[PDB]
Amino acid sequence: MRLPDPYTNPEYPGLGFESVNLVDNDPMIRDELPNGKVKEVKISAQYWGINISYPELFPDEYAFLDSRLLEYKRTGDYLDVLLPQYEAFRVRGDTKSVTIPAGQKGSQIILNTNGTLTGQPKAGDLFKLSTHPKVYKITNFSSSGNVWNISLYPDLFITTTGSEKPVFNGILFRTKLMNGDSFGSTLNNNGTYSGISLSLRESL
Amino acid sequence: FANITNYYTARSYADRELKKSRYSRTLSFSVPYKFIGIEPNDPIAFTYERYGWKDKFFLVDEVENTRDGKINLVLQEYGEDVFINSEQVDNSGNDIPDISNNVLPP
Repeated sequence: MRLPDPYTNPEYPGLGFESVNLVDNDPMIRDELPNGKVKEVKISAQYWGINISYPELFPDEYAFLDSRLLEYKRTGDYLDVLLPQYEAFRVRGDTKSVTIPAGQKGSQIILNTNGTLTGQPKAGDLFKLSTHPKVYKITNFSSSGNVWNISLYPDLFITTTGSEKPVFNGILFRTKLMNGDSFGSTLNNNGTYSGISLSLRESL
Repeated sequence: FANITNYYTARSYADRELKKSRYSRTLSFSVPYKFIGIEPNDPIAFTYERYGWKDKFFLVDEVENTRDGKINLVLQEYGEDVFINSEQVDNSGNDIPDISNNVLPP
């Protein structure tokens, strides 16, 4: 399920994201030895945290947004969040004729584009596999012919089976709405709803 | 001693315990994930320059392993003299058989 944004629903301009906050949550156990050497240990997973802020909402905008959020809380679905700043179209073509060799469980994807894709991905972009909902950021990219060497920040959450297909454009965050236990919005005497905030967390 | 019946072995063990009682001083500290494999009763040489310690002999007494790669240790001070055996004498002539509990013949 997609969170309402002024792409799908421009008739409600108040539903735009006044300010997004992409939080990097990678819990680690960091210990500082007296000999000046700082040591880290990583066990848990990394999850992208998204915080959405909203302006004053008119009754119709709030009605639409609240209906969507209640539909989410009813069906227990997953809110999809689209960040416009990450929607630069660089890689274009078909992602079905590209092959990813299997057995890749590290933090690096080696894929043979088979000359079917034009353009090259840029570092810091958003990358995602077609069979897993986790979202990756490209930290480095080296192309030697048709084989690409894409480096990802989160260690690969799945081991490639050879059937996965890279996804570069149209990437959505399969988030789950936090702070929904006590979710409310105050209605002022002037008819507009205020104090609406969405603390979302990537529940892959 | 319950399980010891040899007089000289029991005397040696008592001497060892008496020597070992003179080293009553314990030390506790934590080490990183490296040094993994420490177990109780292992020889460790401690060296803390602030004290007058340079390769001081210790034996592991308590070891605790955590899942976040930290090992808590408690060392027990020992000495070299604990394991050398002092000379003893023979008690061979001081045996007392129980020749009682029976009627002596005429």
